[PDB]
Amino acid sequence: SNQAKADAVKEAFQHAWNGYMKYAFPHDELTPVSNGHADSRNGWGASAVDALSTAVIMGKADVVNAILEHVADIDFSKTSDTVSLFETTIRYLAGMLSGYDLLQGPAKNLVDNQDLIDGLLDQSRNLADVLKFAFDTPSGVPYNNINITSHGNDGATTNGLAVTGTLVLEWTRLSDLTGDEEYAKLSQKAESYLLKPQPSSSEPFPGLVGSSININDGQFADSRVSWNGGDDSFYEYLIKMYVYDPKRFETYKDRWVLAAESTIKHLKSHPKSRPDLTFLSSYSNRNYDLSSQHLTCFDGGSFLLGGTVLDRQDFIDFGLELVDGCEATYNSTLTKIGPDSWGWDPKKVPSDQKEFYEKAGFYISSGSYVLRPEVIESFYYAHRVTGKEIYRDWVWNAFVAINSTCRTDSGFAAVSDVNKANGGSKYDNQESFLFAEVMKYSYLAHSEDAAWQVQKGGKNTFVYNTEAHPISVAR
Ligand SMILES: *[C@@H]1O[C@H](CO)[C@@H](O[C@H]2O[C@H](CO)[C@@H](O[C@@H]3O[C@H](CO[C@H]4O[C@H](CO)[C@@H](O)[C@H](O)[C@@H]4O)[C@@H](O)[C@H](O[C@H]4O[C@H](CO)[C@@H](O)[C@H](O)[C@@H]4O)[C@@H]3O)[C@H](O)[C@H]2NC(C)=O)[C@H](O)[C@H]1NC(C)=O
Ligand SMILES: *[C@@H]1O[C@H](CO)[C@@H](O[C@H]2O[C@H](CO)[C@@H](O)[C@H](O)[C@H]2NC(C)=O)[C@H](O)[C@H]1NC(C)=O
Ligand SMILES: *[C@@H]1O[C@H](CO)[C@@H](O[C@H]2O[C@H](CO)[C@@H](O)[C@H](O)[C@H]2NC(C)=O)[C@H](O)[C@H]1NC(C)=O
Ligand SMILES: O=C1N[C@@H]2[C@@H](O)[C@@H](O)[C@H](O)[C@@H](CO)N2C1=O
Ligand SMILES: [Ca+2]
Repeated sequence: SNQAKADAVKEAFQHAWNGYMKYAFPHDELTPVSNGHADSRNGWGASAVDALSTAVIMGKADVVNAILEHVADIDFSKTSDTVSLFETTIRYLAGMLSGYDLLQGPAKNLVDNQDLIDGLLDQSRNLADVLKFAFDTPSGVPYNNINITSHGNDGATTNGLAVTGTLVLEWTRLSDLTGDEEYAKLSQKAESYLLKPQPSSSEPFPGLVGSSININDGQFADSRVSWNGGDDSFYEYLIKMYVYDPKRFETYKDRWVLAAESTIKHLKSHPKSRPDLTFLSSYSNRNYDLSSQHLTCFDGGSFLLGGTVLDRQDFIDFGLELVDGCEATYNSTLTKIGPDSWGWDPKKVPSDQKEFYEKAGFYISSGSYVLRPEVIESFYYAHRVTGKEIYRDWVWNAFVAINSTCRTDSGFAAVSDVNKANGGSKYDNQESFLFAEVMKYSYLAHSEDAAWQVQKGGKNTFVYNTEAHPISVAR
């Protein structure tokens, strides 16, 4: 049953890994339609590193060894492109760190070469060392777009909320494993400005803050509140840091609880045509933006995690409502895959979507699907927290729809219109998170229990970074 399904996901992973190895390895990614390669992540082999934690969990030794051997020859000091501190941190840094915690722990019997495993930590350190100058600013808020050779930057005056608040988990984990406090100090200092917002007008409601921060003084530059892309990950890490080490980050939890409560009270929103559906809106100076993104669907999972860890049934209940809403965007389309963005503002319903809106509860703003995992991610937590089978089926239904409409001879491709036969047209693009997240959460939902699985209450020994890379908790 679930075993057969678990094997089905491993086949889909193997399928993409074979196509990647066949036409793109060691480049960052496979272009799934032309069977070529691309390097959108500085050329260190993003898809190989992002696939590591998933391969280890799936018990694929051959894949794990091939990746470890490539990690050994990476020179993180050379790249012809500018580097994103955020992208590099959540994929490469967390990816190697995850592999290390996994192979050194619950998966210790999977690989023989202990040198390739220790190399993961060494390379993680080398990577942080080449990037840390990004934090050398007046406030400590880093420049996200840097040139690692000249030490130059974007010239940017502000740094985004998510790009600033989604670094602490992996940089602190690096300090905890190396004994060198420098990494934790830098990221935590940048995070400090987000925990104590100034001006006070940048925090419209308790716990909800603006979307950008001034690099010079660390003050917020706007009061736009949102859980959408650009903001998302900041709130996610608030509660996750608490799970990582409740003794050191109790303060992060308090801030998350404030954010969670204000979100329920002010951002909660129901479509006119479907009062039974719940989505999150955006807020700016008293005005509400009645639209959301596939990216935002990570929210249900956040509420569920904090809910079970804090034993707050109200967060769990709200999280389930967010999960239902996102599930609604998936099962209402022709392909059974949800759109990249949608809206429910009665005054802006497109004429050609009027009837869709009346029955579904929303209209599609962008119908593309770029292999994102947020909806499956939240379905995964819903199942782990409630133990209900329905959420596991929703993961399966989504996986089959992706495998059926996105699959190509070499891998999986992004699609242009989830509300058209076969997804409209295929994009020649396969992001590394296909390996890291879509395949992992889909597999975990049907695989056996293990330390790396999300747990209820205070039993978690691993916490997932925003790219689905399991990191071992502190102590
Ligand atoms: C396509 O997407 C649809 C939208 O997500 C999805 O619809 C359903 O999805 C959920 C299916 O389980 C369903 O949620 C459940 O709703 C139960 C009934 O709700 C009604 O009664 C309650 C009274 O308490 C009212 O408050 C509601 O407004 C509504 O009138 C509810 O009993 C149930 O709660 C139990 O289970 C949860 C955990 O699963 C516990 O936490 C809880 O304590 C209860 O034990 C749960 O909330 C949801 O209502 C429904 N959505 C809508 C709007 O229709 C479709 O299933 C999906 N289609 C396919 C084919 O996949
Ligand atoms: C990062 O900064 C370095 C500076 O060392 C840039 O190096 C290039 O600078 C010029 C750009 O055309 C040319 O002189 C060479 O291409 C090269 N020379 C140096 C100084 O090494 C590099 O282009 C920057 N990275 C990018 C592409 O943004
Ligand atoms: C995902 O898609 C693949 C390919 O369409 C399915 O595997 C197929 O493998 C062969 C063709 O590629 C054939 O044997 C079948 O078309 C099919 N496999 C079976 C079941 O016979 C794969 O089953 C799909 N995954 C799921 C679980 O639906
Ligand atoms: O804006 C984004 N945030 C998410 C990330 O948190 C991660 O899930 C993937 O990089 C990818 C997944 O949808 N990310 C984005 O594009
Ligand atoms: Ca994420």
